[PDB]
Amino acid sequence: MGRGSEFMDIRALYDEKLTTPEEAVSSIASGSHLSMGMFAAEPPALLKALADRATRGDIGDLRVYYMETAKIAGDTILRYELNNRIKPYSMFVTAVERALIRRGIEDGGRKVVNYVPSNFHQAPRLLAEEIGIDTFMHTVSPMDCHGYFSLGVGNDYSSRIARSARRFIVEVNRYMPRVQGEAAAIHISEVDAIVENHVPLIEMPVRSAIPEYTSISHIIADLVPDGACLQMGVGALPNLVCGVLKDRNDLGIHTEVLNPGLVDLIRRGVVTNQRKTLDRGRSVFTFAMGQQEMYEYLNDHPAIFSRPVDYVNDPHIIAQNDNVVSINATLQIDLTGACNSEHMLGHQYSASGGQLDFVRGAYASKGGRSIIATPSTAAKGTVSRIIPRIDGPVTTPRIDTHYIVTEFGAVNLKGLSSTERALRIIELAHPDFRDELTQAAKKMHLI
Repeated sequence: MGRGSEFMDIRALYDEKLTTPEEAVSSIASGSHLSMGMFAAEPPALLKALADRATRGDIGDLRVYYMETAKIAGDTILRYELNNRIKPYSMFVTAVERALIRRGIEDGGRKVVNYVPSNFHQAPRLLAEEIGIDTFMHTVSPMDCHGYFSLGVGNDYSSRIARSARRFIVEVNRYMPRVQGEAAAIHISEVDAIVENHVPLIEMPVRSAIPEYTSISHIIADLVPDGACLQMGVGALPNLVCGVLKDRNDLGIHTEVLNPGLVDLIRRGVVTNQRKTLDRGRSVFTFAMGQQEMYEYLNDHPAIFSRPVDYVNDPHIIAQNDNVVSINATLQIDLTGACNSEHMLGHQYSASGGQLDFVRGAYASKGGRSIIATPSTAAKGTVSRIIPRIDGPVTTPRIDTHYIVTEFGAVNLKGLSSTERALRIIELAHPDFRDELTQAAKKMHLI
């Protein structure tokens, strides 16, 4: 008691704010803007109750602005049949949005995903200022004895929008790890409502590796210098690269997404972060995806530190650490060195540039390298992933590409002419396609 008593009585605050999912979402207004955490921080009990509210016809024209979708939202508020009531304003297209978009196309070209072109690293400002969010919902770790929850596997734009939204509703889950980070700790006085739902976090499914990943993982590993400061994506290929780096020492992490491969390097003592200029001694990420083993390991880990995406994905921030290595996958590379990492839904849905922040930052890092990698073929070797020209907006502009890698080798494109690029890229294609690519290159007057 005494001054600040409102702040201090946390058990009383908790009891005032604790409620059911149904009541927590009952006050969200038709016509308003809502956002939520990324991937595993999408709150399932709240989203189910919100979807049920829409099914009953008790809310309409609700815009949901979000990124990095999980099945959690995918099977509740974003279900196709609710699309006239809960309007997806996706700032990032994933498999969930592609399934919606395809369904809309079949239904006479119905527009069902309202795509919001945006720079990933600008998402917090975009959401808080340009767009405006009225309600924010996020899964959190349990309240500690000082009255704080943690955003856990999230930081991204969530740490800002949790404060800028008029109403912040949390879903307490003991399976959510308690994570240290910039603005990752949320005091109970900053929360408007609480529901409790203790269930395992959603997992990124573990994908079977393809044979090509073995050579690629070794080519990539040989380009990782001593003291490297790593960023990588998710999937079997990144995990394999981390596997080859198991014998290294004094590596750092400053990554968009924290994944199981990177966390394994932390566990093994490979990653020390002692050579980083920023956040020395700590692994930095803006959100985390993985499986239960990883999520449990993150709990109360003192050498892991989440940061908001406008810091993590700022190329100027990224480049202040020496020997940055950025490792990104792509789906296609063309003979000019442009890369395309998105599945084809036509031209209407362009890249977020989240990977491109690290292509840029890595090249600017002193001793840094950006690596973009792909198997040279798909579909049982019948389709080339090296193609003459990418049609539609590319993910990595050819002026930005640094290193590219296939199972046949690596090449640094910086400073090479179109002709020099085409000749070198053709040699990274599978031999079955080199003749066809050479002819196309000639017809295009690239060579």
